[PDB]
Amino acid sequence: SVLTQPRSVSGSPGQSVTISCTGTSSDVGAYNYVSWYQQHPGKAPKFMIYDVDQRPSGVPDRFSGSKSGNTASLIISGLQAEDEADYYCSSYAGSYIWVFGGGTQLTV
Amino acid sequence: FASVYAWNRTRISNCVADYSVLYPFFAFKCYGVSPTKLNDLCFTNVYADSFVIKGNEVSQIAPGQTGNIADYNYKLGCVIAWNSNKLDSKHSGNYDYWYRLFRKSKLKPFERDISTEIYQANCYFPLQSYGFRPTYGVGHQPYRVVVLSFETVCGPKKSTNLVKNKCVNFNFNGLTGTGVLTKSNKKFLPFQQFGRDIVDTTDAVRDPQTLEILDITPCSF
Amino acid sequence: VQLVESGGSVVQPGRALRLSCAASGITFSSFGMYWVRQAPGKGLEWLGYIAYDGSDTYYADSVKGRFTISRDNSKNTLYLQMNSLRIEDTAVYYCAKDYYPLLSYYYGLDVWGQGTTVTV
Amino acid sequence: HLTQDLFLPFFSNVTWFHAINPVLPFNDGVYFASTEKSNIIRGWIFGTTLDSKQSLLIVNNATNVFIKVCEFSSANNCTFEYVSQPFLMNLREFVFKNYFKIYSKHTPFPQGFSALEPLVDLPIGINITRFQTLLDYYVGYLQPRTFLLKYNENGTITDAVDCALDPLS
Ligand SMILES: *[C@@H]1O[C@H](CO)[C@@H](O)[C@H](O)[C@H]1NC(C)=O
Ligand SMILES: *[C@@H]1O[C@H](CO)[C@@H](O)[C@H](O)[C@H]1NC(C)=O
Ligand SMILES: *[C@@H]1O[C@H](CO)[C@@H](O)[C@H](O)[C@H]1NC(C)=O
Ligand SMILES: *[C@@H]1O[C@H](CO)[C@@H](O)[C@H](O)[C@H]1NC(C)=O
Ligand SMILES: *[C@@H]1O[C@H](CO)[C@@H](O)[C@H](O)[C@H]1NC(C)=O
Repeated sequence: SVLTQPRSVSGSPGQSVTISCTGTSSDVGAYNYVSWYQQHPGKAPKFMIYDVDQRPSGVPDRFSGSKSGNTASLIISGLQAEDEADYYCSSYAGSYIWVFGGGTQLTV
Repeated sequence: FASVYAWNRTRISNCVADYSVLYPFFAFKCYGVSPTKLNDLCFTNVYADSFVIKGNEVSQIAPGQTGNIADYNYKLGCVIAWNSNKLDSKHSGNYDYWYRLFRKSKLKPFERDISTEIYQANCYFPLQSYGFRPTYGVGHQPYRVVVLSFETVCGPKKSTNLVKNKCVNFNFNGLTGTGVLTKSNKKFLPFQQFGRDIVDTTDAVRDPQTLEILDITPCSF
Repeated sequence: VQLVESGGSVVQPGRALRLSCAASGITFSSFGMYWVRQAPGKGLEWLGYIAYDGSDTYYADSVKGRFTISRDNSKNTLYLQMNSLRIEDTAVYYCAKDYYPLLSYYYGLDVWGQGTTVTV
Repeated sequence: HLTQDLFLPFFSNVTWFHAINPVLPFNDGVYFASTEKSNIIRGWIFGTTLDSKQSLLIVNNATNVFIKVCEFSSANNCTFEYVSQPFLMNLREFVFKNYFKIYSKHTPFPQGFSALEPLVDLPIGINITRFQTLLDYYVGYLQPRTFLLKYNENGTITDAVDCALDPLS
């Protein structure tokens, strides 16, 4: 029960790209608890976007997103060269159980 | 409307349960009673919990439901939610409504806990404000939420019209029978309910809604 | 609260391996714990979660009945007892700390460990 | 009409109390009168418990009449509470049956006939075994006797005959 995401997303410095993960109405379309994390190779993923449209302290405001229906999308504006990382999304599957997306690679 | 963390619970006792005054609603689904027969199917007492929650949390106020506010703010009669965009979405941003985010234990159904302390582990505030804005969407738009509790408060008694000079089947406040109703010249004392003949047969009655004495004559035979 | 995960080692399939991650300070008992695994060449997979009081335990269906997550309230340490590990059950295991304290389950992971690699 | 209920017997013996405060028995009913000038006797208290062990207190003020049924200065339980216009606001005749039925008829202890018209029946559902007036008050008692009530053309009782008074009646 892992939400499918594109294998890779193109991008360039000074521009904006959108990374989205899609599931079903059971989890994505039922609860508004979409969370996104940024993972660097050889290191644990770091949380950047939580609760669909909220970000934790210390995370740059460029990392945002929106959700509609059963599709959750993360929008990054003004991406830099160092922001290229493997992004994965999370959603509440219910019964105190969470699931994570396949993982979308962000390019620069 | 009070915050979801500390809702305003109003009990109903010795009430005429006329629900036709209340019934555009965002959602209206009650369990354990007929939605169209709330007057007939009554209970002993009713408690109404009033709170303000976001549109995205409207589905969380239900029996057996889960969520950030379902398990920590309000746990679940009737679940009534209505739009309050023009009433609660202040232009400068309304932060009067506050919702609990973390709790030591899961909240019991129909149980509310009001606290303003800061949890120390490094400081975390369990209660967070809901920033409703006029530019927010349907999910982020404010909505007035009323939660009813089902547990002596019944609907008003039904009444029909008055027909005179025709053989009717009347029922005057429990005094039943058949006869022809007409205006009577009898002058009841202001504490009497009906009249009797020399043979202990009903000859008149006072209308409970008009305070007029109506002669009763049997239908012809 | 930095998390240091150890115990990763190579074992034959069908063996039982325990993954333990140690927290920094005494704040482990003040927040929940979660387990996440990362298979090579794939994304992150959620393994389970533990309540702040250590009573409420939840895990995914794919890890139901085989992986057990335990925490020590006095030593601020947690354990992940994986039983009947298969050949395909080779992944990097890391521990995640809940963003909000007590029992919330409505927030992301604030602190993540280094990660322990398990191979079979 | 020939009725059989609790009535005060004709030419009975009604006690006369002038006070310048005993607790009287209740039996099956009580006929009460008070021809006092000014306002002195303006209340009643009913209850076998007459303590915290319920009792009914009826207090009449100039503005209104306050009826309360608690376990009394102790406002405990209070399963019933009702207010209405004043009873005692001449001669102030009263009858207290027991649903605590109260009758009354105000008139200028002479000889004559005047009927009592009900005021209020309240379902206290409590035991009433004694009462005491709280301030020229008489206290009769009702007994299960048969009367021959006469109704005029307008529905008002104009006369009555006690069937167990003398052979002629
Ligand atoms: C009953 O209510 C109607 C209006 O609903 C009014 O006209 C009428 O006077 C009322 N009667 C009494 C006895 O209160
Ligand atoms: C009332 O009491 C007096 C004094 O004892 C007695 O003589 C009289 O017969 C009584 N009247 C009755 C019982 O009607
Ligand atoms: C009130 O009275 C009822 C009976 O009428 C009794 O059962 C109940 O215990 C009483 N309650 C109190 C608080 O005295
Ligand atoms: C009244 O007294 C009787 C005994 O005389 C007792 O059994 C009964 O419970 C009492 N009723 C009430 C309503 O207190
Ligand atoms: C009944 O009252 C009417 C006025 O309503 C009056 O004319 C008539 O005389 C009264 N009847 C009696 C017997 O007093």
